[PDB]
Amino acid sequence: GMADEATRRVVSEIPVLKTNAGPRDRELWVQRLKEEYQSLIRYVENNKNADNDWFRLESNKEGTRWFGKCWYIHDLLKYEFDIEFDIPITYPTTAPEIAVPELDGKTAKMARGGKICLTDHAKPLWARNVPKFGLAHLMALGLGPWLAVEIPDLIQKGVIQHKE
Repeated sequence: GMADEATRRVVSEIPVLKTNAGPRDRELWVQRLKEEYQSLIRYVENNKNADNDWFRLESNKEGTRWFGKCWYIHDLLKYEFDIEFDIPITYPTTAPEIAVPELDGKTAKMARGGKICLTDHAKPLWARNVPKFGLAHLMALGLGPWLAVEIPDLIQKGVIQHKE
């Protein structure tokens, strides 16, 4: 009830994805990537209009490896972190693990390699929606909220610092 409204509020304007394909699925994967880029770019364009342009992502030729940056603003200071992840073979049933390698071991809510610990509520929400959610949804529902909890906590603990 409140959980559905919370999800719909956060992702309502992100194009939904269609194609149930992973990295090895040839022409279906090429179509999945079109959907992924279509969703990511609309998300960014929406983020710009809302003065919340908070990440850049790109893939390799095959779309098996993604990398870019996210930005978090705290008390008017902008923190930039490099991000990267591999697409699992069983994607998009299986959610990718976003790695922020520079924050590795600096918070408990994180596995080895700076793979962010994705909440017990977010994983089944992804599971129920398959294959409608893509990387745009993973950023909006996964990394977005994680940064809004961990970046402030890390700045306060003095373990993360500001660069020009």
